[PDB]
Amino acid sequence: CDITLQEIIKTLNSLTEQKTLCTELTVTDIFAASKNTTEKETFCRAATVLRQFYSHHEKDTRCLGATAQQFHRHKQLIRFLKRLDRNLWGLAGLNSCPVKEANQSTLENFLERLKTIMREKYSKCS
Amino acid sequence: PFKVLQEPTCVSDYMSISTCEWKMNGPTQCSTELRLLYQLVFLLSEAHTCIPENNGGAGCVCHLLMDDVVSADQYTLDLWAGQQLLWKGSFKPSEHVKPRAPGNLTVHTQVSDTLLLTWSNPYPPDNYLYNHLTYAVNIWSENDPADFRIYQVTYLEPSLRIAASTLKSGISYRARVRAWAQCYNTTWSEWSPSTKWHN
Amino acid sequence: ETQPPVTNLSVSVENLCTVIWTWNPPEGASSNCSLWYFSHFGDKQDKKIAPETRRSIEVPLNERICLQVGSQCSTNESEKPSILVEKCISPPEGDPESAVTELQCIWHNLSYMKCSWLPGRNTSPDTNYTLYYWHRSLEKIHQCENIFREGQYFGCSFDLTKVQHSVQIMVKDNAGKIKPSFNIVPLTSRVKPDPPHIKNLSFHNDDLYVQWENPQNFISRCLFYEVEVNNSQTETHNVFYVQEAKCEENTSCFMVPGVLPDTLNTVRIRVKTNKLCYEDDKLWSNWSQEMSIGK
Ligand SMILES: *[C@@H]1O[C@H](CO)[C@@H](O)[C@H](O)[C@H]1NC(C)=O
Ligand SMILES: *[C@@H]1O[C@H](CO)[C@@H](O)[C@H](O)[C@H]1NC(C)=O
Repeated sequence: CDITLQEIIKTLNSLTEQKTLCTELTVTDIFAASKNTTEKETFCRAATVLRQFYSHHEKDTRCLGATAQQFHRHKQLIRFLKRLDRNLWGLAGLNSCPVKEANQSTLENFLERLKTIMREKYSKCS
Repeated sequence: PFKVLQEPTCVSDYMSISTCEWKMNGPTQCSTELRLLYQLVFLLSEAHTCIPENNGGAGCVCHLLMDDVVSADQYTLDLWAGQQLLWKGSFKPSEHVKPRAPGNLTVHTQVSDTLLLTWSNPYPPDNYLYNHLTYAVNIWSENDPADFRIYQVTYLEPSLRIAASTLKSGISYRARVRAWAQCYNTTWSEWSPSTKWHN
Repeated sequence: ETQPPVTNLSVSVENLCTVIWTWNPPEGASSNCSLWYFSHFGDKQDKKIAPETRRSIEVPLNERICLQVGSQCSTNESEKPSILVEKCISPPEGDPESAVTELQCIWHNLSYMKCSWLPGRNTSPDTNYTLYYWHRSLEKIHQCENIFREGQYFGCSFDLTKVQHSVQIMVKDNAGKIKPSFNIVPLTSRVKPDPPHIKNLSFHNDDLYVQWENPQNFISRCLFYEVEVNNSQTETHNVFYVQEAKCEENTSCFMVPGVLPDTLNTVRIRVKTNKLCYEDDKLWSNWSQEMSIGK
């Protein structure tokens, strides 16, 4: 376990402390519907999943209006999501991960689910 | 006729500017003769151009502008002259980190026979480095180069407090500091701007 | 373009506050429809889409909660049925004024849980409180038996060890007159470790070395530390915030810069869980016992 672990955990901890409005939207609950899958797939799927989100909502006025603070608070969200994507992705080392598109649940929920899992890994490794 | 001498080298400040340096065979006008092309080894990411700057009559340097970088990032480097591809390589920032030298080093005189030196962490609180920076203060005497001292700081507060008892009154002292992050196996930063004071 | 609503939505509670919704498929819906149900709390607050005809959650029952359930043929932004059936569950009979306040808990040293509270604004001077707790591991709801009284506080404590997790907490009366009080404890949070033990203090050229043994039940990697250093002569109370305390089993090391062996330094060390392994990091352990160096 290298620094990537810490960077991920750090970003999640930053994402989960600041509740946005774009966080209401949903994504695939790869976690709650967990299978015989291995770690690599998981981080990967998360990367794939997270990609979809900002890949769509980076240009989404619905999340962007209100105040110029929230405008940036959204910028942050997209920024941190992007950073989270690349890390998980590289941590997986897989060319593609076919996401089955099964259940949906809020991104907030998703981020919390993941936050927990990463935390576990960080403490059990050596 | 163009030919690179020593293979380009890059360090990252893990914030934005990951500078790169190299030397050609003869004196080149870096700013007009060559171009530096970097790109993120990730899907959907385009290439980037850079106008190199002169670093010694033959030596060139470009500062790779990078919005935000993570541990996983792998970069493509290509050095162009015009249309003749001279050399190309890859570079993973997180691997080779040169922390941004700290600044605003100031000396203070508290009572109780203690000397307080305070500097500021060059990084913002959301930088992946902010929390791993361990500084190394360096206090020395002007005409006594043997009268040098180096104090390690591991705690988060960017402040060291030595005792006056370790300082000769009526004598000039200088202090400079440098930070580094052990978790990233970085190299030392530059020293901070020196400071002078007498007892 | 719109499927029919769900049928006979009911709601029951299991454990202490695991609210479980249940329903049936619509009537005479599209045959060419792959059947998915959409649900969220009042104010479309925390949404979710799944094939299951049920959705359960672990939520305190101090306030009332409603789930709205709808119908769908895809997982996307479809013509959503636009007919949301819904059912609520209301808090237990007792009046709000009688329920206890300030119900709090702390998982001490990953060994036991200590919870306390104060009586409600309008509580009979005779009411007896009982505290109940439940989590995945337990056979059935457990009753907390080691009670205590401190100042005006009432409280109980129970053994809770280690090998997502959260404990369900409820405190009510033995006469069923007052309003029950609920509490879900994150359990990756609210952890106060025991204080560390300073092994030794070595001076080496004015560089002070501090070795201490962290509390038995914790990993160094998961703790953050704060080192206090008081000086009798210079009267200089200092305290250092340290996150990485590594040496060159169980022990951790930190070095105090710029101190001299010709002055007494008193050292203490307290510890807290970090956000890298834990949900929150607010609850500092107590201070360790002191160890001084040499005047
Ligand atoms: C001290 O220097 C830093 C750059 O290292 C700068 O960002 C900061 O504004 C300076 N201090 C203040 C608060 O004036
Ligand atoms: C840190 O990097 C240097 C690069 O020269 C290497 O020699 C050293 O082994 C590294 N330290 C470790 C063991 O992480």
